[PDB]
Amino acid sequence: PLPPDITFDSLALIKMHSQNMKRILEVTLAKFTVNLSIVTVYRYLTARLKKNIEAEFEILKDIYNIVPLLDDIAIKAAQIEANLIKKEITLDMEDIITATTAIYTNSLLVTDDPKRYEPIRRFGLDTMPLDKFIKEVELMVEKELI
Amino acid sequence: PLPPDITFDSLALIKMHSQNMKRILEVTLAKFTVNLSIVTVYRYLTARAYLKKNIEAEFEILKDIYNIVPLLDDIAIKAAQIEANLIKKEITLDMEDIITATTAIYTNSLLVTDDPKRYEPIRRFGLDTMPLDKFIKEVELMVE
Repeated sequence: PLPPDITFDSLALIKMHSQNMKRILEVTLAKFTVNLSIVTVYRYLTARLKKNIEAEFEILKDIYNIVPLLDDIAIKAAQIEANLIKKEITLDMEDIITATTAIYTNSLLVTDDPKRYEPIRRFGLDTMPLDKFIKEVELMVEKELI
Repeated sequence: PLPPDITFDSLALIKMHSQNMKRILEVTLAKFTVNLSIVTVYRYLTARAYLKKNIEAEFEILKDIYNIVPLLDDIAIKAAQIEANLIKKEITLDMEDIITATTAIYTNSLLVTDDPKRYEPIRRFGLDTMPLDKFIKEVELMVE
């Protein structure tokens, strides 16, 4: 079964807000606590040129638990990335902070590209492909109603 | 001269903590308020962690001498506002640069960097920068 706390990276969050995902997003918000790193929120607001920024942020802050780049997160992220650099791995800032925040909040990281975060698994990170997450949420709903 | 509030980006910070900059550092810490973005601190500590330093202890020191600025909601908002305005005109900078510059604007801090040119597109939003070499020269005068 899916845990209570989950999170998404920017790309997955963008998909969760697509028009054909409206019902699944509604169910997800009703059943889980979504803990988004402020960096994910930032990337969501930029990659997404269409609407209004400050207004969009208020909406996100109202439906999601936005997690700051807390001191403890900055420290752990530096430790994790330093360990990866030695192993010759290329993760950008957004990915490192997103994964570290997920570990800190004990949230399952839902993403379309779990493989990219694989090197962080040994540090306590748990991931799940977005497609599988969606199917599990669908199954949850079906069980509730049938 | 130099304003009351200043900040450094990652490379400038490294240099400010280097051995032959010890004198300049503490004259800076005594005369100005340095507002460092937590993003800059993260980059700095990543290098220190690679060198197997006790970054928890070093962070405590940074906290005691610098005003560490969180990636505040308002900073995230202003940064997104800036990046999308820049993207409108084929201009793109990495996240660290946008947040660092936005934080300097937010705290009314002069951004001291060894590469002022890459921040040029953000000056239109109110950012003021000063090359590191020039900052060092001015502090040296104060050192007397």
